[PDB]
Amino acid sequence: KKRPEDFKFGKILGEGSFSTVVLARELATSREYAIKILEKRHIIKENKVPYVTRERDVMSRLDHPFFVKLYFTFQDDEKLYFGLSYAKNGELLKYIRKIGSFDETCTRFYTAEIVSALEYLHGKGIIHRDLKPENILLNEDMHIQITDFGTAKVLSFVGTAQYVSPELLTEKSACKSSDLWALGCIIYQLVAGLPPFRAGNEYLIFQKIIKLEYDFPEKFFPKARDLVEKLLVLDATKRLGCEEMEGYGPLKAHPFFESVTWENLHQQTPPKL
Ligand SMILES: CCc1cc(-c2c[nH]c3ncc(-c4cn[nH]c4)cc23)nc(N)n1
Repeated sequence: KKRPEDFKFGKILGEGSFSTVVLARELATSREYAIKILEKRHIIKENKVPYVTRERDVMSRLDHPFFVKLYFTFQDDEKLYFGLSYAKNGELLKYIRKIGSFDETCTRFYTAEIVSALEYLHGKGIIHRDLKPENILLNEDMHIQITDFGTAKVLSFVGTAQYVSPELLTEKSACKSSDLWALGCIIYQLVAGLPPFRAGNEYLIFQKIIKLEYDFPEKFFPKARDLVEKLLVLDATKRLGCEEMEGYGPLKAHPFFESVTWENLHQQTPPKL
């Protein structure tokens, strides 16, 4: 079992309500991990014990390159430590903001791995419920690494405003289709630069979401547009990739992906941004 004195803590890699992720180097081996530190009392006072328990249960069952791994967990008298994979290139959102918008190849590659990752995840019966470009990170080799499993559900919660789905703003029920909506939202953002639904405040965004109030830029890849129109359907049972639509097969079979080779994506050279 690992201890805090076994590490050299560095910069903070992201904060949160109940957590802070710190860059930590392991002394004996010199490997760098991103440690999520959570204070036991703030968790108890705020009834988050089922949310932390779940995260650890969820992460301990992922074994795929497109997800961040949990290497160890240890604790002291006041804090919990979940040692996680360190993704050197950080959030995908940054690369979008720095290049403005991805070319068709870059959108095809990254959309494919995101699409590939959700097929493994949903294949296991786990739902992210908070998928966004701030959770999709990039490793040394520039492959995606999906994190933030605190709000994950194994088949009560509502994620980040801009990537929420109509069903959540109505029924109060998230299914795999909630992830496929976020996916639809993230595609738009890769081609266009900005999320599809944008407004002055959360209420105006929610009202713009439920009315499907969004319009594609005049220079949007047509195949990518048609795919976005297919994921961004108000009716959750009519969403490409969902089980009522016969799953990932047809999503994976969509024209936008004609040249993609799904089998060894993690072994492929990512394109230059
Ligand atoms: C939402 C904060 C958060 C972050 C992470 C995380 C795990 N490994 C990481 N490696 C690098 C970075 C990073 C971000 N910017 N620059 C580097 C973040 C992470 N994990 C959880 N669960 N949450």
